[PDB]
Amino acid sequence: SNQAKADAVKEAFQHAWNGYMKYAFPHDELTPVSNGHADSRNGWGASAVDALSTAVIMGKADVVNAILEHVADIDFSKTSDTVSLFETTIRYLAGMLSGYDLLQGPAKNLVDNQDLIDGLLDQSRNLADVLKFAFDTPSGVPYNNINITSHGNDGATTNGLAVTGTLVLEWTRLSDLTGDEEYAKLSQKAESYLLKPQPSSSEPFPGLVGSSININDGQFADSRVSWNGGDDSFYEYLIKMYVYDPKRFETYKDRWVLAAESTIKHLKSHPKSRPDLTFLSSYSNRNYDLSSQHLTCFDGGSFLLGGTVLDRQDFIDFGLELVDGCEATYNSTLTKIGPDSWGWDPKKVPSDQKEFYEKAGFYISSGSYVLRPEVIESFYYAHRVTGKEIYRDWVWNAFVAINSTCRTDSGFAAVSDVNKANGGSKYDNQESFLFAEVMKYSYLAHSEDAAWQVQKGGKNTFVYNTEAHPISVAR
Ligand SMILES: *[C@@H]1O[C@H](CO)[C@@H](O[C@H]2O[C@H](CO)[C@@H](O[C@@H]3O[C@H](CO[C@H]4O[C@H](CO)[C@@H](O)[C@H](O)[C@@H]4O)[C@@H](O)[C@H](O[C@H]4O[C@H](CO)[C@@H](O)[C@H](O)[C@@H]4O)[C@@H]3O)[C@H](O)[C@H]2NC(C)=O)[C@H](O)[C@H]1NC(C)=O
Ligand SMILES: *[C@@H]1O[C@H](CO)[C@@H](O[C@H]2O[C@H](CO)[C@@H](O)[C@H](O)[C@H]2NC(C)=O)[C@H](O)[C@H]1NC(C)=O
Ligand SMILES: *[C@@H]1O[C@H](CO)[C@@H](O[C@H]2O[C@H](CO)[C@@H](O)[C@H](O)[C@H]2NC(C)=O)[C@H](O)[C@H]1NC(C)=O
Ligand SMILES: [Ca+2]
Repeated sequence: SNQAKADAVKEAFQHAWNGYMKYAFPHDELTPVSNGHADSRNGWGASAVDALSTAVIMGKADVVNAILEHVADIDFSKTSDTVSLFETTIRYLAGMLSGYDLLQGPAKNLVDNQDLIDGLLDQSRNLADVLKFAFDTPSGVPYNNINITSHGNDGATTNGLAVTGTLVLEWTRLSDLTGDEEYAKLSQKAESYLLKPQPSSSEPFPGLVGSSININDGQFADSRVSWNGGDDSFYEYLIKMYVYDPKRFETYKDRWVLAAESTIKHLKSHPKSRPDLTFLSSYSNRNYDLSSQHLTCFDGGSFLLGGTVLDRQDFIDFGLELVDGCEATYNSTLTKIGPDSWGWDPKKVPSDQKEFYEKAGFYISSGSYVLRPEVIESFYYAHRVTGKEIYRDWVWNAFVAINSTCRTDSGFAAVSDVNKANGGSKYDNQESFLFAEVMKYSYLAHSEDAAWQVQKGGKNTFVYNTEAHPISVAR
């Protein structure tokens, strides 16, 4: 049963890895339709690094070794493209760090070369060292788009909420492993402004804050509240930091609780045609935006994690409703894969989708699917927290649908319309998170228990970064 399913996920992973190694390694990614290569992540081989933690958990030594050898020859000081502090941190930094914690712990007997493993920490340090000037601003809030050769930047005046609040986990982990407090201090100082929002008008409801921060003074520049892309990650890390070290980050938890409760009381939303479904809305100045994104579906998992860690049945109950809502967007389409964005505002239902809306509870704004893992991510937590088999089945149903409609001879491709036969047309694109997240969460849902699995209560010894890279907790 599960064993056969777990092995099936490993085959899908091996499939994409073979195509990637065959046509793109060591470039950042494989172009699944033309069987070529692209470098959307500065060219240090993003798909290889992102795949590391997944390969280690799957016990594929050949894959791990090939990746470790490539990590040793990477020169993080050279790139012809501007670098995103956020993307580089959640994929590359967390990817090598995760590999290190896993191979140094639960997977200690998977590889021989101890030097290639230690190299993961060394290179993580070198990467942080080349990027840290980003934090050298008046407030401490970094510039996200930088030029590492000429320490210049975007010229931007503000930094986004998620790009600012989704760095603390991996930069603090680096400090804890190296003994050098500089990394923790830089990221945490940046995070401090998010924990004590100013002006007060930028925090419409307790715990819910604006979407952008002034780099000059660290004050919020707007009052738009949301869990969508650009905001999401901030809230996710609030509770995850508490799991990492409850003694050091109790304040992060308190802040997440406020956010969680205010979200339940104010952002909770039900479609007119389907009062039984629950999605989250966005809030600006007393006005509500009745639309969401696939990205936002990470929300169910957040409520479930905090729910089990804090023993709050109400957060668990609400997380399950969010999970049900996201599952609804998946099983209502022709391909059984959910849309990238949707709405449920009765006043804006497109004429050509009127009847779909009336029965499904929403209309599709963008029917593309770019191999995102957020829905499967939350299904995974729902299964770990409740132990109910139905959530594992939903993970499998989604995985089979992805395998059946996105698979190409070399890997998996993004799709243009999840509500058309065979997904419409395929995009010549395969993001790094296919390896890091879609394949890992799908496998974990059917694989055996182990330290790296999400646990209930206070038993977690690993915590997942936003790119699904398992980081060992402090102490
Ligand atoms: C396509 O997507 C659909 C939408 O997600 C999905 O529909 C169902 O999804 C869930 C399937 O398990 C289902 O959730 C369960 O609902 C149970 C019944 O709810 C009814 O009674 C309660 C009263 O308690 C009312 O509040 C509801 O409005 C409704 O009338 C509920 O009993 C159950 O709760 C138990 O289990 C959870 C853990 O699983 C525990 O935490 C809890 O304490 C209970 O022990 C759970 O909430 C959901 O209601 C339903 N959605 C809808 C709108 O139909 C389809 O299954 C899916 N289709 C396919 C083929 O995959
Ligand atoms: C990052 O800054 C460096 C400056 O050191 C840029 O380097 C280039 O600058 C000019 C761009 O047309 C040319 O003189 C060369 O291409 C190169 N010269 C230097 C100064 O090294 C680099 O372009 C910047 N990176 C990008 C692409 O934004
Ligand atoms: C995912 O898709 C692959 C390829 O379509 C499935 O594997 C196939 O492998 C061979 C053709 O590539 C054939 O043997 C079959 O078409 C199929 N494998 C089987 C079951 O015989 C793979 O099964 C799909 N994954 C799942 C579990 O649905
Ligand atoms: Ca994420």
